[PDB]
Amino acid sequence: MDEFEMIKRNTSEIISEEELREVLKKDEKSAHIGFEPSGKIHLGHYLQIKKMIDLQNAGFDIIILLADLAAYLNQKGELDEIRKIGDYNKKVFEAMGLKAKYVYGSEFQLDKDYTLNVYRLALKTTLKRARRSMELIAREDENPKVAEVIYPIMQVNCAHYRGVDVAVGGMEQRKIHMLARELLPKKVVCIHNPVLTGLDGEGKMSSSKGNFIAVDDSPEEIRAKIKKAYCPAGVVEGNPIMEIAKYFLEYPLTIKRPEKFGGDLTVNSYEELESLFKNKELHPMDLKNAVAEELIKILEPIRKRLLEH
Amino acid sequence: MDEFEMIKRNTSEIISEEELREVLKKDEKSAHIGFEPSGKIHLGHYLQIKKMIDLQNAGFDIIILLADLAAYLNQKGELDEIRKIGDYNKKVFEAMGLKAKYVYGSEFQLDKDYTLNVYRLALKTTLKRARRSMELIAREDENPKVAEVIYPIMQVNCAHYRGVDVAVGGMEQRKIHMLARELLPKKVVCIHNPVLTGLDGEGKMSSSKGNFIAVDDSPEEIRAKIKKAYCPAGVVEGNPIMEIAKYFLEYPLTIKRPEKFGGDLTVNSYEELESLFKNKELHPMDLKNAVAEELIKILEPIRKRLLEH
Ligand SMILES: N[C@@H](Cc1ccc(O)c([N+](=O)[O-])c1)C(=O)O
Ligand SMILES: N[C@@H](Cc1ccc(O)c([N+](=O)[O-])c1)C(=O)O
Ligand SMILES: N[C@@H](Cc1ccc(O)c([N+](=O)[O-])c1)C(=O)O
Ligand SMILES: N[C@@H](Cc1ccc(O)c([N+](=O)[O-])c1)C(=O)O
Ligand code: NA
Ligand code: NA
Repeated sequence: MDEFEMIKRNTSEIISEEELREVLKKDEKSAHIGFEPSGKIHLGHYLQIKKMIDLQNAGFDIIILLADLAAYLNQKGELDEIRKIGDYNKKVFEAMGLKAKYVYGSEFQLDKDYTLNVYRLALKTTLKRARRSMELIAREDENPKVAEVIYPIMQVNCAHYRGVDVAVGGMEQRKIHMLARELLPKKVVCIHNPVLTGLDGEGKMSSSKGNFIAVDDSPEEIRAKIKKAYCPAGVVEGNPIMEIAKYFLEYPLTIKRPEKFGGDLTVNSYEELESLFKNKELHPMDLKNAVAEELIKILEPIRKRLLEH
Repeated sequence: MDEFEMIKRNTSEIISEEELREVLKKDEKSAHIGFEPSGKIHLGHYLQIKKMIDLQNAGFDIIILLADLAAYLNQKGELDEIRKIGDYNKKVFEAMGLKAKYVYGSEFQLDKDYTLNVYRLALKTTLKRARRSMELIAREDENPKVAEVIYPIMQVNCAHYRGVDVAVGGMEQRKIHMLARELLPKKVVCIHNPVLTGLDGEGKMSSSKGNFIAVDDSPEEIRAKIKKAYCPAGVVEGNPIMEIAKYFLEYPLTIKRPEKFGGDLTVNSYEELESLFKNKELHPMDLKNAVAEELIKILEPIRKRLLEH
């Protein structure tokens, strides 16, 4: 498995693979991702940091944008407070093993030249396109604000300004990224990670929807959250427990079961697990028990690093 | 006629008169108006500069904003070119006798603190409200751009930033001004001048609609434009020729007519003229002849100052 395939693994899309293959030849290459600071850092965050670690192992310099000004425009509070939560998020990412450079958006996003470019992009971006780009990002608002349409052109300008080769984010970012690839002279390679389903199966996992596992959740909390989670027998689509098994667990995987239910079961790949589960040969409760215990072990070093502060 | 009434004369509205009366007591008081730079300076501009001269005579320090960055956001071209047209407009205003300070918007509107405040106002302003505020300003665009909704919050921030006591503009600005009075801690007094009708009577006089008299138009050009203008007998509403008589001409006014049509006629006020014209006692052609010749004399010193450059 070469560098390209390592980077591609468990992504939803790469825009475009040919452009990524051209970047991979350079000696010096940079990848960045931005996060609105979040009170809790959850598995959706972790999936993305894992992808940044993969890029780092492929020779990329990693930059983590603590997107304080974007969060401000998206109604997350005052800059002062947002920045404090950003510093906490930095500590969590560091505890995940990421070695990276961290920058706050407002360190450069209020520069005269940055702003001037935002206004030039504003002349090229329709209101309809900007609003469409924000459908999966913008905070719920019955009376959408002008800030909502500044946000995307701010993010477009960010990759242009910083000179990054690769931008990474969840699929919720893909319309902003395709706007950037249309408007900017240098085309940035975009790597989009899948959006995890919330534990109740009803929407996407989100810090604001209370449907997440946080990386520093206690073992008991993780067991309770998974016990209650949506997980229909034979159903993989939209099944948060199967997503966790696909994106976080190490294989071959031994699923412990009582002898009266088949005894311990060893699966060599996620695809094998998927066949077992689809064939109703693996019961949700045993899948849940394995996913909970393996996820606890995966998160343990992160939780422990945060606990010793 | 005191300072308040001099300022009020020929305005459409003052928001509010009580606030203006409080400003008038101060020793130091400032009034400003902004103009997107315009290739031609027309009677609509002149009406407003006349109002700035009235404020100047009432003890106000006058600032003329050459609104280069606003014009840029409203699709009037590149900043470089817009700024050149701004310097020409300054020369025209000076030729009208205005003594004032001139500032380009971009001298301060790209400051970090200015921008930060724009983004704070963006959080408080709905997209619907911003678009409504721009209905009579925004350049025609079948696909409205994000720039269109940045523009008004930029203008709101301008009066707040510069610390002006009074903002002056045409009635087309009134929704932006009422947004500013809602969002800003210090309430700015707003003085709105009437919108002149275009010469063909079909819309408002505009530099982009080719329906204007420019202050530096030749006498022959002024005569031809007025000869062709909408001017129905007995109709005052929407009659550009009667508007010119109301807002630019000095009274008492002697209207020369052939003896076979009544001979020379002297009117002591615009209201007298209005009664004559409504009663079909003054024919459009004689009104036009008088308005053309008196307007030529009014504009003559401006045209001559510009010609001797
Ligand atoms: N849109 C990202 C945050 C973000 C990512 C990348 C960026 O460049 C910026 N930005 O520029 O402000 C912001 C999120 O949903 O969390
Ligand atoms: N359509 C989603 C977009 C969204 C998802 C998750 C979120 O955390 C936020 N948000 O609050 O910024 C917004 C919503 O209902 O809001
Ligand atoms: N809206 C004005 C121009 C303008 C007036 C006042 C202002 O403060 C600003 N501005 O801030 O950019 C711009 C026009 O239609 O010509
Ligand atoms: N509703 C008017 C608003 C407007 C009037 C005059 C103008 O010069 C401009 N303009 O081009 O900026 C715009 C229009 O049809 O455009
Ligand atoms: Na090398
Ligand atoms: Na005094």
